[PDB]
Amino acid sequence: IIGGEFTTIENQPWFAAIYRRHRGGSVTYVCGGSLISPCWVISATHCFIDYPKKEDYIVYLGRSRLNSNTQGEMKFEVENLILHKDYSADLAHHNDIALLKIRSKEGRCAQPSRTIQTIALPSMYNDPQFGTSCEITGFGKEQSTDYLYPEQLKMTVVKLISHRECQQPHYYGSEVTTKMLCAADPQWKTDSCQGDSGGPLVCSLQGRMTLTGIVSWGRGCALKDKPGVYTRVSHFLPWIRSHTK
Amino acid sequence: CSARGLENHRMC
Repeated sequence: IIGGEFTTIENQPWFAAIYRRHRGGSVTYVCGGSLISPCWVISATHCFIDYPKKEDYIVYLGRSRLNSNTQGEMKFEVENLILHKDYSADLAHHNDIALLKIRSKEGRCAQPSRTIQTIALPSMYNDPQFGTSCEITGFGKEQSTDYLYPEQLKMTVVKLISHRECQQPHYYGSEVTTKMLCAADPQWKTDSCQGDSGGPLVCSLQGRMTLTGIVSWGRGCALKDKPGVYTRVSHFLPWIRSHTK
Repeated sequence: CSARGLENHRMC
C-alpha cells in the first residue's frame, strides 16, 4: 500500500495472509486474500499460477504483522487450491480469481473471533457508483522502489473509476474489461502495490461491507493515469458458488 | 516484476 495508514487485523478481520514454503524450509509472503466463509479464502490466480501445488502454502487469519505472530491468530494448510481455468495474462490478467480451502493441522476451519470474521459477497452485477470511496488492505510495498514489505498491515482509500474513463487510451485502453474494476486516488498519491495482490477492495453497499474487488494488476503504483485494477467479484458469483459448494 | 501481477512468479 502506497500512502494510506497502518492498521491491525481488527479493522479488516477477513484479511488472510498467504505464504509459501520453499524447498529448503524458507517461508516467504505471497499475497493477501479474504475469508468469505469459515473454510474458504478468496484471492487472485496470478499469485499461485507458477506454483499451483497446494502443499506449498500456509494461510494465516487474525494476523496483523508480516513476520511475527499476532496474538489469537490461526494457521492453516491449504486443503485445495482452485485457480480459474480461464485465467490469462499479458499484464492485464483476465479472470484473476482463486479459492483456497483452508484446514488447520487439527482438521478445522476458521473460528470467528474479534480478529477473524467473514466478509460478505456482493449481489450479482451490483457494484457501487463510480466515484464511491472504498478501502484496500495489504502487506505490499509502501514505495514502488522499496525492496522490503512493511512489517505492519496497511490500508488506504481509493475511488472507483468508470469503465469509460479506465478504457481511455491514456489510462489502460483495452487492457481493462467489464470483469475488472479500476480504482485510484484523485491525486494519484495512494494505491495498491506489489504484494497487495489477492487482497480485498471493500465498499459499503446498502449499509453492508462488501467484497467488491480483489487486487489484481496495475502499471507501477500510485502513477498518474494508471489506476489499480481489481477483479470485479460481482461478475464471478456462479464460479464462486460452484467451486465452494 | 516489481509491481502487481507478477507476485510469486518464477521469472521474477
